[PDB]
Amino acid sequence: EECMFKDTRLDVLPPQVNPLNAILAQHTAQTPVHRSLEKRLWTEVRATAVSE
Amino acid sequence: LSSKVTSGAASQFYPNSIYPSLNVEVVQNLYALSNPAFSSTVKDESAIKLAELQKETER
Repeated sequence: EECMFKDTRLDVLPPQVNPLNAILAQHTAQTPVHRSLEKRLWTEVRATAVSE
Repeated sequence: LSSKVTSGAASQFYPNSIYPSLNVEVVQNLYALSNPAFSSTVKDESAIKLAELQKETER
């Protein structure tokens, strides 16, 4: 009843959770493993492309 | 392919042969040439799950 005469903003703060972790997790859960290794190949070939 | 064999039969034909009739064989594996790349966070419910999935993939 006396909520107006208090300051509980410290008792209730916004969480520091990154939703990107849940997004990449759902992405890995949807993708297979051979595509992950393919993406490692895409990155390696992109590195050689930037090199040349 | 998995292995490479050698065969030195021509040592008998070599002139001034130091190794006549060299009836032995060398065998060498090939997994390096077949795969040269063989050598190679606060307890949230999300990042640890992501690490678990990444570890499963690498496993």
